[PDB]
Amino acid sequence: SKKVMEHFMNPRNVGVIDDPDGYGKVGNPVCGALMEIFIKVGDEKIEDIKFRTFGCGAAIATSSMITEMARGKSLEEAMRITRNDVADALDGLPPQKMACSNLAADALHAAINDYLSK
Amino acid sequence: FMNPRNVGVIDDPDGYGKVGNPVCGALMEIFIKVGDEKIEDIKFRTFGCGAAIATSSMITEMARGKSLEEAMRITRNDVADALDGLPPQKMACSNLAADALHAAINDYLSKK
Ligand code: FES
Repeated sequence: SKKVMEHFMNPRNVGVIDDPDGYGKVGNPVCGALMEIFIKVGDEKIEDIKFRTFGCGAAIATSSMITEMARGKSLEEAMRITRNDVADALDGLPPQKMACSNLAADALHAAINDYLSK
Repeated sequence: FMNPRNVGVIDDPDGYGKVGNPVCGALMEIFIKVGDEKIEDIKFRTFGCGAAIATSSMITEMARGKSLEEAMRITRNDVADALDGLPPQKMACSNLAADALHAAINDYLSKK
């Protein structure tokens, strides 16, 4: 796919935030991967966001798209971003386990929840 | 040393093979250029795991410079000493390379 390949080749928001407002980490040995999302929160919105993957990189395209979508959104709006709406925003995705498909959205939700704990 | 060998893409390849890991979703693609009925150049591209990548690096290195006939005979078994006790989850990852190599050779053979 031109667009999915764009996100695999040139992923948006890869990295770490050193003092993050919220941090989520999820992984699953069936998917061969762990991933982390870091958020900074300003006002009531996602002011900055970064992700990184460890292991298999098959979740990179979805993670890049989800993080772009979450940037600038209210926490409440970002909590509503799902794999299914990221899937539509990539115009689908190749065959994979649903658990593997959900990693990025699950890490994003974890990071938001982490912030809320504070 | 640490960088896997033969990584990349070939534009307008003589043969192209792609196979997928249906679990994590990663793809393995192999590109071949053939001169004198030998594999003159070969590259792989994947976003998969270390087992996918390490195997692909070995299989593509083995295929380089070989006749198409010889390359078609390369199996995961030819690098089994480097893959001892690999966990069951990773077996499919290690089979991508040889499967994609065979696809690429067959792709070339279908165009003449
Ligand atoms: S290629 Fe994804 S876990 Fe091996």
